Amino acid sequence: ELGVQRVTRIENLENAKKLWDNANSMLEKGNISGYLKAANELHKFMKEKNLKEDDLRPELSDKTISPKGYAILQSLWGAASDYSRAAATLTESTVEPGLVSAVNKMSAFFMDCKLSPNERATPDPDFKVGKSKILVGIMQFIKDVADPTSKIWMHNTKALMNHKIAAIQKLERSNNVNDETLESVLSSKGENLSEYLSYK
Amino acid sequence: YDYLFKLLLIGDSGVGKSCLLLRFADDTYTESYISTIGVDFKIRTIELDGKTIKLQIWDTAGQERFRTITSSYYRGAHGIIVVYDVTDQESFNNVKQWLQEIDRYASENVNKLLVGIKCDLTTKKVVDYTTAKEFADSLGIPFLETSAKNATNVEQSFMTMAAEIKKRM
Repeated sequence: ELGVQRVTRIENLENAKKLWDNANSMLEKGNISGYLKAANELHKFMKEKNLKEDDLRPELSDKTISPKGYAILQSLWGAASDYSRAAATLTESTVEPGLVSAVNKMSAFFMDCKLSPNERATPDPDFKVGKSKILVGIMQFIKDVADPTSKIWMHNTKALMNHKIAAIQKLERSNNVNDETLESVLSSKGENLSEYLSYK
Repeated sequence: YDYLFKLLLIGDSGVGKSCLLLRFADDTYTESYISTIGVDFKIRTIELDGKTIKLQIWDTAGQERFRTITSSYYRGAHGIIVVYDVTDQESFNNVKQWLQEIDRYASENVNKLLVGIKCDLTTKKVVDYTTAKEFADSLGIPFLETSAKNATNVEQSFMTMAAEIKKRM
């Protein structure tokens, strides 16, 4: 390594550590939207700077993900896993499962930066976040990062996210949230809607 | 398709899931965000008895972190494939615990398969066939022991599972 390469690598590792800390802070606050955004910023920076999880892990030795943080990560994992599968239907099984799975993989990356292979999370088993809240967080993030020209079946992706967010919020408003009513939203491609959704 | 069958691939990092995933294709759909991160599933289409079947298999990202066996492990899949590394005793011990629980909590009609694999040919075997077979038999679950040297039986197991799932619906 030339001196410039060493200095550059160290600077980049230090900045990547700061971005990891920001994501961990959002997680600690229970800020689902903020965490997903910060996890994406971490991933983008590491890709840009040619840094891998193994490079950053030693820099995170004095950092910890809390039991609360792990419970939130587990809730996001379970919800994204369930949603990616629910969104794979005979109508379409590529775009919506792909977007949801990418979100899950992005969160997994945040953990891989801190944890060695097969090291277990230590979630607080008593810390619950509502699945409906987690799902809306995922959908809001997908809305933000989906291409404006992206479509799920015949509907604009961003617009279908807004539609599903509203559907989940209507379930919450009527005290009608359960795995079945949530699944109906997750698996829907809006095939019964009177108009094809557009964003703008 | 006439059918879409959802398969869950359960296993730790470095046990040989990558070998089993060689029987599937990458989905060709991408858009900017997916291109940056990638996905955790693969796909394969087969024609069986005049019908087109899409198999979609999830090697769920982050699963190794969360080995409390919650509903994500035992709901929303037609088939569940649990894999250990024949060269790693702890990998087998872990899988015994997970599979016991998955079998307990999953609907009886969900197709299950235990796979012991040697995915790295430079490695040394540890877990006896008989030991793993005895465990699978104790749960009434099919068992496949396989080596990366020959994936014929892996391919066979997936084709059998597809036909079994099709029949049950």
